[PDB]
Amino acid sequence: VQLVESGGGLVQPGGSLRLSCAASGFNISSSSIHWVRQAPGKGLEWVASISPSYGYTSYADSVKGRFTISADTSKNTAYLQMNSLRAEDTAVYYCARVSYWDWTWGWSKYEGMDYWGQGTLVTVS
Amino acid sequence: VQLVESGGGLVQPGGSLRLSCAASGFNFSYSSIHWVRQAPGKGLEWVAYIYSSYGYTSYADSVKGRFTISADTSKNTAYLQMNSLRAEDTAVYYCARVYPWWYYKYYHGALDYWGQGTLVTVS
Amino acid sequence: IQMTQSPSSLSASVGDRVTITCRASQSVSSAVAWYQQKPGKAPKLLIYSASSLYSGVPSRFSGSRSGTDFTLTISSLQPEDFATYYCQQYYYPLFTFGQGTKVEI
Amino acid sequence: IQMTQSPSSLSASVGDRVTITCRASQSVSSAVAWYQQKPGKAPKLLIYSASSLYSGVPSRFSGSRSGTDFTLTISSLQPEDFATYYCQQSYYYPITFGQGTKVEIK
Amino acid sequence: KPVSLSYRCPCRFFESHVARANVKHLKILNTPNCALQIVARLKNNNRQVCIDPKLKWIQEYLEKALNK
Amino acid sequence: CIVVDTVMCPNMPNKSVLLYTLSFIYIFIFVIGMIANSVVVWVNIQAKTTGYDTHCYILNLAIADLWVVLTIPVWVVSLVQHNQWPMGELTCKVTHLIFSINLFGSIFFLTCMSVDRYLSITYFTNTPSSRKKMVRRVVCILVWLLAFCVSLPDTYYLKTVTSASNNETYCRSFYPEHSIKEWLIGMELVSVVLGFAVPFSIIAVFYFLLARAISASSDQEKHSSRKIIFSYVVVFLVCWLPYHVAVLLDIFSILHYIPFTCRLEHALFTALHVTQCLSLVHCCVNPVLYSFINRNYRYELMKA
Ligand SMILES: CC(C)CCC[C@@H](C)[C@H]1CC[C@H]2[C@@H]3CC=C4C[C@@H](O)CC[C@]4(C)[C@H]3CC[C@]12C
Ligand SMILES: CC(C)CCC[C@@H](C)[C@H]1CC[C@H]2[C@@H]3CC=C4C[C@@H](O)CC[C@]4(C)[C@H]3CC[C@]12C
Ligand SMILES: CC(C)CCC[C@@H](C)[C@H]1CC[C@H]2[C@@H]3CC=C4C[C@@H](O)CC[C@]4(C)[C@H]3CC[C@]12C
Ligand SMILES: CC(C)CCC[C@@H](C)[C@H]1CC[C@H]2[C@@H]3CC=C4C[C@@H](O)CC[C@]4(C)[C@H]3CC[C@]12C
Ligand SMILES: CC(C)CCC[C@@H](C)[C@H]1CC[C@H]2[C@@H]3CC=C4C[C@@H](O)CC[C@]4(C)[C@H]3CC[C@]12C
Ligand SMILES: CC(C)CCC[C@@H](C)[C@H]1CC[C@H]2[C@@H]3CC=C4C[C@@H](O)CC[C@]4(C)[C@H]3CC[C@]12C
Ligand SMILES: CC(C)CCC[C@@H](C)[C@H]1CC[C@H]2[C@@H]3CC=C4C[C@@H](O)CC[C@]4(C)[C@H]3CC[C@]12C
Ligand SMILES: CC(C)CCC[C@@H](C)[C@H]1CC[C@H]2[C@@H]3CC=C4C[C@@H](O)CC[C@]4(C)[C@H]3CC[C@]12C
Repeated sequence: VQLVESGGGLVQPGGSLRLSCAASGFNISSSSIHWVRQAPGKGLEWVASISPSYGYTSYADSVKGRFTISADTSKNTAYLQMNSLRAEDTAVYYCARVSYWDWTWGWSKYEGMDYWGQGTLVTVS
Repeated sequence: VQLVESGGGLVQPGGSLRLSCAASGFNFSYSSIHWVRQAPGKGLEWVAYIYSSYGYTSYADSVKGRFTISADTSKNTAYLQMNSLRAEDTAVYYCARVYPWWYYKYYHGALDYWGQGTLVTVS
Repeated sequence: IQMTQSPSSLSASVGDRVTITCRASQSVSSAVAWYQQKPGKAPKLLIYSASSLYSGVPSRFSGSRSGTDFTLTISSLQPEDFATYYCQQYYYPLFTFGQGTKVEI
Repeated sequence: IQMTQSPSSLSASVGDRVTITCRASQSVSSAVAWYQQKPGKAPKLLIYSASSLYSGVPSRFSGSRSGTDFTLTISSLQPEDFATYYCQQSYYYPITFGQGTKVEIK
Repeated sequence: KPVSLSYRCPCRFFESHVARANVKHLKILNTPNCALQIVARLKNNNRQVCIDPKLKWIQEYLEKALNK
Repeated sequence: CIVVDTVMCPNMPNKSVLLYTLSFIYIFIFVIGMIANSVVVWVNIQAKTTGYDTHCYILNLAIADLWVVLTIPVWVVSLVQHNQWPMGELTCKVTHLIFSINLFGSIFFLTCMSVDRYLSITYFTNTPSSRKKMVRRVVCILVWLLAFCVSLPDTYYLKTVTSASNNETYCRSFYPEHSIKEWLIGMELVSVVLGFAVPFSIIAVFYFLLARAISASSDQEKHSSRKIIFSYVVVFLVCWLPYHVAVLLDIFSILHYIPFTCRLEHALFTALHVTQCLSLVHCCVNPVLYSFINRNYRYELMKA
């Protein structure tokens, strides 16, 4: 199990960028991948999520309909398309996993984000 | 077919008697035998019946626990033994044979052939 | 399962039409039969089931059903048809016989 | 689904007892988690589900549930446990985190 | 259904719509569960089918066979 | 130009041995099933205070199995007397309705469990707990209604009789006289197409897909094992198949494809009873397979 983020870099307002979350040590289709962000010296806030297998995707209210998330199970990777950035979206983005264990199907606990990544810095001028 | 009764005769009150209905001319081990009464100058009345092959038996309410009924397939004869006879049993007894065909809701029960019957007195 | 037959007594003449009714205090699924006996001989079978006329009986007699009300109809009473008619049910293991109907000239 | 975390600052000394509380708005049936974040580092899970304890972390941390008032308790504080703590709910999407509680050396 | 709530014997349903012409082999069963029954063998489909004893010709044949 | 052939079946021989032994085994099944199912329901209700996420299907399946077991003693009483029915009319209808509803509930919930287990690792993996809880509740209500609808008919037509010849009571089914054959075949074929064929087919296919998926993912392979997955399907088959071959053979006898003989009646009677015994063993082997094996459950059992 190991997750690594890639992307980032300063981008002018109104631009777009790609953020890639790569996973290793496990098949990606059996565990949802979440994306969360942290503004400078602020608390966390959920952004997006995806299940690679059947492409289910939820989103966050404050950014509903402005992003795209696509998961490739072939390469065990997740892609977050950022577009229409505002000057206030600068933050640090982490991609986390929500493990699902099959050996306990009938009697399981509400899981939590197990393994995180270092994350990447996104800036807007 | 021919049914003949035997055993009819005088009996002291409270005594016992044994009647035999002998049937000749049909498969005894298939049909079922029925004994019925007729009091002097009155309507008919049902007593009991015996299903020969399997021995299933049923009895009328008025003679429950008193009359015993048996069937000898080897002798193809129906035996009815009566004990503790009361004063209201003096009558004429008839032996009949009925083939119990199967209908969806009920079994055939029309007494087809009736024997001549014999007079049983309780004096 | 008490069974009733009416009328208890009846009169008619040769060449007439007569009906005799039989009722059951409980429901019997078309399981009845009708015999006749002379004053001092053995009874004979006339009708079984509900209307299937016996093998060796003439066509004068005819049975019919209605709800629980079994009727026997006789047409053109011949001189030999002056006897006592009895109604029976055999649905339950305890058979029963009717009171008895008599017909005279 | 606002998740209110109190208190927002602490000054517990080494080896004392620490208690933190997270309060939900609606009813979430034991689907809360507690995360710890060091200054400028990736958060790491401490307690998953309402009360279970993540396999690998020390046993000092204890999670308890009561109605809709989740509580985190640390029996003893070590020099390596002075950081920020968040509470999360994983019941009603979107997932909302807490405000953030900070513990400082007295 | 549970076996107890069932009735088992050779013939469970009659078939009245049969013709005297298309009969080749009768059979008068006798079982404790359903007393005397009748089982026939149609000569066209060769399928053993029950028969209702109410049919007149059936009644005459069966009385002759048993009484003899 | 016809022939008359008479065949008299001998009176039914002694059957005390078979009836006594079956009643003996029924008592064991009743005890060992009631105890196990009660414990599972208790643990499931109690676990919710420890933060676990118990599954509704397990609780509903446990209730269904418990109801089926409760009515075994009625059959035991009705069986020692060689199929006689001393009890009253209401008892026969009520007992059959309870048995049929709560026996179809279990069969349907097995299929629902299989589909849910596959989806919970393929599709639901990124769905909020509230949505999946709502979906499961809806499916639970739907399955109950479907079982009730299937079971109602046979109970409606049920009625008692007293044989005119032998003079002992019985509880049988009476159908419209113009469609007697159609109803019998239909109501003994619905228990074979909606009871075994379709549920078993769905279970087999979906557990095979789950096995393939879990094998393809390395991380899940280490913890879970593929012996239990195939064990589920094999247990269902071994328990139910003999009964639904005896019933399928009973139907053939009704249609007279199988020539009649004195031996067939006795053989079919013994086979049906002996096979129904195993059909109910399935009702006690279920908790031992779905809940008593999960490591989390055992840890909760001792602590409660
Ligand atoms: C109920 C659970 C615990 C055990 C199930 C074991 C199986 C093998 C049991 C269930 C019913 C049993 C049958 C019940 C009755 C008889 C009749 C006897 O004359 C020979 C054995 C035989 C045929 C038994 C064989 C074993 C059997 C098939
Ligand atoms: C002998 C057997 C049939 C009786 C079983 C009765 C069933 C219907 C009873 C037993 C215990 C009950 C449960 C007790 C507690 C709860 C928790 C509540 O938040 C939802 C309902 C639920 C889950 C109940 C549903 C009904 C229930 C399962
Ligand atoms: C024929 C008759 C007697 C059968 C009656 C079946 C009863 C036991 C059925 C009918 C509806 C069922 C309930 C339907 C829904 C739920 C919600 C679930 O989360 C817990 C079980 C619970 C509470 C079920 C328990 C069993 C139940 C009460
Ligand atoms: C004879 C019986 C057992 C067959 C029952 C059919 C099963 C397979 C059917 C009945 C209702 C169906 C469910 C109805 C609704 C949904 C919600 C959807 O968002 C995912 C699929 C899901 C969860 C379905 C899965 C298949 C399902 C469970
Ligand atoms: C498939 C599920 C949902 C419903 C099953 C309902 C059952 C009770 C239905 C399915 C097919 C139906 C049969 C279809 C055809 C006939 C022929 C008709 O002349 C009498 C009714 C009868 C014999 C029906 C009886 C009821 C029956 C067996
Ligand atoms: C044959 C049946 C009807 C009688 C009851 C026996 C049941 C309880 C037996 C039959 C096969 C058994 C399984 C065989 C293999 C395994 C794998 C092992 O790693 C855990 C136990 C487990 C899963 C067993 C559990 C008990 C089990 C399911
Ligand atoms: C093969 C595995 C799954 C067991 C399934 C049970 C099978 C083998 C059982 C179920 C009912 C049984 C049949 C019941 C009745 C008869 C009629 C008899 O005159 C010969 C044996 C025969 C034909 C039996 C053979 C075995 C049988 C078919
Ligand atoms: C491998 C698994 C499926 C085997 C389970 C054993 C089953 C198939 C065994 C248990 C008891 C057995 C029955 C015991 C007695 C009889 C009566 C005999 O006159 C025909 C065979 C028949 C009906 C047997 C068929 C096979 C049977 C039902």
